[PDB]
Amino acid sequence: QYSIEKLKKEENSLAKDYYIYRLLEKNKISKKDAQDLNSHIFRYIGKIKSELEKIIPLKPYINPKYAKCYTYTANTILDANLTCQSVRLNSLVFIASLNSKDRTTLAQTFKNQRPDLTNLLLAFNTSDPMSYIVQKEDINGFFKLYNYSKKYDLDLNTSLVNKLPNHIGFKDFAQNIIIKKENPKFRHSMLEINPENVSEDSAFYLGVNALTYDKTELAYDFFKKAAQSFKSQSNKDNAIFWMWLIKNNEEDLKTLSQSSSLNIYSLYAKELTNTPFPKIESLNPSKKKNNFNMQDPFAWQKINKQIRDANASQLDVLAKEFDTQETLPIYAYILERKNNFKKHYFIMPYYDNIKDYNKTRQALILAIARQESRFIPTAISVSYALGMMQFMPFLANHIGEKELKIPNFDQDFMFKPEIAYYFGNYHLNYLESRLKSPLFVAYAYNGGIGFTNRMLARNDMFKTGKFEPFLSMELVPYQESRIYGKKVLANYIVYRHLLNDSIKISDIFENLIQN
Ligand SMILES: CC(=O)N[C@H]1[C@H]([C@H](O)[C@H](O)CN)OC(C(=O)O)=C[C@@H]1O
Repeated sequence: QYSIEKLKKEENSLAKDYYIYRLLEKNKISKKDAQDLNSHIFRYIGKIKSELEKIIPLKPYINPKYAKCYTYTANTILDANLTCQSVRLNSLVFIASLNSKDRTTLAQTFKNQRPDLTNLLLAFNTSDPMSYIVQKEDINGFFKLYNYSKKYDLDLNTSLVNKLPNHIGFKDFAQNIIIKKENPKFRHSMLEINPENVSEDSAFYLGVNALTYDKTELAYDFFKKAAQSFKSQSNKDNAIFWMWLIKNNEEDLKTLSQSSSLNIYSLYAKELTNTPFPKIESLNPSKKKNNFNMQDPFAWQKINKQIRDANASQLDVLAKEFDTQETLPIYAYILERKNNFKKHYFIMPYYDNIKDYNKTRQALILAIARQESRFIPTAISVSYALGMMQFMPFLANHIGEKELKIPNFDQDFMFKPEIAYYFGNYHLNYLESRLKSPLFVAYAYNGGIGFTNRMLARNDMFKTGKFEPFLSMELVPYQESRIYGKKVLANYIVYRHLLNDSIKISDIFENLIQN
């Protein structure tokens, strides 16, 4: 327990934020303490923000240049000068709140200078503003209306849909309606997007979309364009896997099996082609200890800032300094950045705490820890998940106090490897018992067993099918969980291998198909 005066002498960081949040939820931050505190918050988003605002609410902020513009309402906007009228018409809710005659008057005012406003003003004089905006092919208006309400759904012709990808909002638009299975008329219309007009994630998601309609030839073209444009090798591998699954061109599978990225797609391709398992680095530092305190979360924030802001000369001196058994997690963290992510590091720190579990469970624990924290004992996420296993504080207190009844339990115990591993094994036992597959366990570990059960109970998710289970893995409705599951599954395959408990990744996929 650090007092608010001690914390103010620490660097702004997620760890300092976390401890400020702890004072706040304990009601130990007075109104006078809170005055200068917004400057002490590394990330003023989310629960620390709403908690601090129960003490000192911010009424801010309106730009003093446009202050007079917000003293008007729908009833008096025709009294406002021209600049205030245009300012207030940035909000589609404001536009919707006007009456028809005023929208018509304002539409005439702006048809010259701001035809975008005119189109929206007149769209809202109809029973379907989206249909009006689609007929004008007003791309900016289309996305403002989509952001205003997802409920609009409408068929879009070839000319219109091929103009949508040029807008910054298109990637999130397409991802959202495809992985949530919403706006079917939008989704069906995006079959007509020319692959030349999209790239990267947008092209990949349009390939997934094409597969849901069994347009395999259009899907192949989208995935090929994604493969040729993706920046990261991992994503490119994902896209090449789909090219192979659709057309079985064995040069695609060959490229996938030779990839430098270690992921489930390249692992699967290696297995399908009798290609040997990729080389895993071996890290056995001869030195045993140094000065660094692996239980000080402020020291980790400190050194993590340095490492992420180093050239090479600094990386090399850091690598040498943390080349000890004690700081093995930081050593492998540095080495991963030093080698520009081209080498594969799969350490097993604090191994005594798990060496007595069966090797399959050890692999799942290690796979989770690697993805969650890179084995940093004092890791703190932006929602204040804690320690190597990144336990959310609520779940950690339920287990620590109500289940395991640990004497004098504080949530900061999660920063201890033996607690993190013990709690992670305990929690994984709960999830494995309900879900079986390590993939599903991964989804529920990251996103809770709530949405996993909801997703598994749908009849279009991880059932049998031409492209299953791979298609379902692309349609997991939360992007974070979708990615997390693929990454943890790869880690799990690797660790089962290093533990001499190898498993064929093809067996993992067979078990995902519920019959
Ligand atoms: C073991 C555990 O705590 N799992 C939790 C997970 C985790 O904390 C996070 O993935 C760390 N990055 O977060 C959430 C969440 O919806 O916030 C749900 C899970 O119950």
